[PDB]
Amino acid sequence: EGAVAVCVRVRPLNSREESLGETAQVYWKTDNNVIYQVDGSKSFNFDRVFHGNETTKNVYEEIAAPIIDSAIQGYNGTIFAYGQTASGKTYTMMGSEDHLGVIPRAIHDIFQKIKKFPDREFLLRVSYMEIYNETITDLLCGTQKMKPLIIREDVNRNVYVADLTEEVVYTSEMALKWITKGEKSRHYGETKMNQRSSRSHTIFRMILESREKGSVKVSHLNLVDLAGSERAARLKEGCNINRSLFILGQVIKKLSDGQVGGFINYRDSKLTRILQNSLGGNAKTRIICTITPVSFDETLTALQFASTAKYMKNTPYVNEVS
Ligand SMILES: Nc1ncnc2c1ncn2[C@@H]1O[C@H](COP(=O)(O)OP(=O)(O)O)[C@@H](O)[C@H]1O
Ligand SMILES: O=S(=O)(O)CCN1CCN(CCS(=O)(=O)O)CC1
Ligand SMILES: [Mg+2]
Repeated sequence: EGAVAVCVRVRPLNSREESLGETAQVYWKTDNNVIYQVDGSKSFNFDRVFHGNETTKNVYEEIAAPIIDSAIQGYNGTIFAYGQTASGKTYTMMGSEDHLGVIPRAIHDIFQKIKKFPDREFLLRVSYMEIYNETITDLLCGTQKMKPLIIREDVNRNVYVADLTEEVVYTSEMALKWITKGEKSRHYGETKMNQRSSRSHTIFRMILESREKGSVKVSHLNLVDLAGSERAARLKEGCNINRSLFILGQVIKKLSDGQVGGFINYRDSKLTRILQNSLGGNAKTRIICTITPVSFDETLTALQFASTAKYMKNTPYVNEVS
């Protein structure tokens, strides 16, 4: 099966002598596929832990590529980047020209792999949205900022954002051109109140469709870069909670504990309503939890959340429509 898999990626150290003069502290270490704390008794087991030396390419090839292949076969696939601000989420998901992230790699990979299937026909379209302060803005637009999450897909009642721009692309060059714009149009935002980046979620989605030479395979591939988890989580004001991150973890815990039907509060947040099907539904989900050794509380929180997600159960299948 392996419908749900979790891994951890550790941000490399720019040192071992540095900041707090002659040193800050390293609270975590990873050996084989376990991550334990320096001087403490907490340890965590994951079926894969990438160390500071391993490259985004390797993370992509081991984790993401199988999801892409599955997407091409008609399976819904979702991938999240979760972790503290500055732990490597965007580096892993978007990256640079020197070190392409998972999103651009997936695009290049998809266009190269559909060619290995001449008998069938391919239809691809992309979307790019941002979720901030409960409000959903379209990143390939002209100005209706806030859209609603409707349900009218009476074919299992699938969720969707009230007609958000969906652009048809034939080349990876065009796909990436939309990303670039979306990235840019992220700052005609910024000074509504900034570093809004570390406080918002972004979802890049690609809908794939295919047929031979009567039934059409249809799959949704969501690629998620979440908000900083330092604001994820009994308490008074001693931090600053992000509603979505909190509801995300709350929904994950319940699923891992055995709850279903309606004991799962997907509706208490936009994030969890939108990505509802990815949390215990009809998709292959993977979570990449980025961590930084020099952090203790934040790393601990993310590890607990990553650990809990290992036990989530999804039931994926091919989606062919008559
Ligand atoms: N695995 C890595 N290898 C080299 N540099 C990294 C790695 N992960 C993160 N960085 C660098 O660390 C800094 C933190 O980046 P970032 O991805 O923006 O954090 P986050 O998106 O989670 O808030 C960036 O300058 C980034 O290029
Ligand atoms: O700031 S964050 O966007 O991260 C999360 C806050 N936001 C509050 C409003 N709800 C949805 C209500 S409903 O639309 O389902 O009625 C989603 C989450
Ligand atoms: Mg970021």
